Amino acid sequence: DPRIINILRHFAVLSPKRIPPPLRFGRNRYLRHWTIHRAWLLFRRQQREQRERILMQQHQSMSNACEELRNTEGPGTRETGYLYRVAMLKNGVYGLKSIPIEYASRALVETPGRQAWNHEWKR
Amino acid sequence: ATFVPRHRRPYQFTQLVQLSDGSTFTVRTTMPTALYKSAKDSRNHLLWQPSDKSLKNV
Amino acid sequence: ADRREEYRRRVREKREQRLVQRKEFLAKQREAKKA
RNA sequence: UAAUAAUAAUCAUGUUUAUUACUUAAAAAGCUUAAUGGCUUAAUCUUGCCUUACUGUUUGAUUAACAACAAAUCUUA
RNA sequence: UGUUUGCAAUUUUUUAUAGUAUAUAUCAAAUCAUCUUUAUGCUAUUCAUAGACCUUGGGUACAGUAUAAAAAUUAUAUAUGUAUUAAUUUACAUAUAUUUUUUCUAAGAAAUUAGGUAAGAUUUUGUUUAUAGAG
Ligand SMILES: [Mg+2]
Ligand SMILES: [Mg+2]
Ligand SMILES: [Mg+2]
Ligand SMILES: [Mg+2]
Ligand SMILES: [Mg+2]
Ligand SMILES: [Mg+2]
Repeated sequence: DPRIINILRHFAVLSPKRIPPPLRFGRNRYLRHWTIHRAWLLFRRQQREQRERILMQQHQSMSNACEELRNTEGPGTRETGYLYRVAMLKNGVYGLKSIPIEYASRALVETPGRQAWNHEWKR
Repeated sequence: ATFVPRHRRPYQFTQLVQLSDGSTFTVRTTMPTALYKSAKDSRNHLLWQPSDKSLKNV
Repeated sequence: ADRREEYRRRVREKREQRLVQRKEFLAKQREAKKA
């Protein structure tokens, strides 16, 4: 009971009748937030257009490569489109071992570790 | 007259998380601990590090 | 506040008086020590 | 760096959990109780404020209610 | 002084001024319970004050990297140690409680409520995919 009463007190401060009220800004305060909200959503637009511009440029570099490759005769006696048809195959792309977990598991960090990189890694 | 509900969110802190590799990053959580040291995580697990021999005991 | 003003006043006012005779009996404790 | 042509993308001045409009067979669920019909653009559901589930009189119909009359049903001022 | 504290930002209305209908201010109502002591307390430091580590207290602090200068201040009954004064006055320190600040035992965890009106929502059933315990 004493431990359960402690839980119920945690749900009491979260009651709709006890949580803090909606903010009340004056004008100069309301306009300062309107200016900060307008610059944040603009910063997000710039980061979006940049983010999406690079993706479109990577995509076009792939297209220009896979368009040339589609019209290449070779190597040797292989006919036109061979390498192109071999590059468009998706064998193993949608399986369990598609992306190595040593690469995906390494998410970014604010500061590096004691050993940032392991040059002594051996096969 | 559809009610306009309000959000009921508990107090959230900013926490520093130190993985087993010594790397650090900041998160947002409800626990008041300022620094969370992690001794066992994905950086020290053989299922996430299949090519790490230090963690391989055979 | 002012209720504690006169208190801190009266207490210290006569506290020094309390030790005016503390000096005295300690003074006669010396000349009485002699001979 | 500019011009021209071609190709691709392009709702977005907006706290992407976007938003908005249109579209998504039939049956079924729900709508006081069987069955039938109907409603999804409301007759269902949710919420707010309410009690017109009011008083008197009254119009036009039910191819002149029930192949008469009466008790009835719908509707107008 | 209700309305967030740096400044004509919602709707309608009252009154006043200018003005010949408009313009500004103002007032009320609607929408919303935002919490408001400018410090009286706390904190740090120093000194008197005993003297082998004590009470009570007097100054100091100068605040945008805001600050000691309010992270939340009420009131009461009993009894006690210290000290007080012409007082169980006062402050201190507790213990026992009772208290306002609604601010700490989840109704936004419960009830199948069926009519009027207004707004909002628009496949809710079944089938099917997956999902600790879980068949
Ligand atoms: Mg962005
Ligand atoms: Mg109904
Ligand atoms: Mg209703
Ligand atoms: Mg007839
Ligand atoms: Mg279903
Ligand atoms: Mg199962």
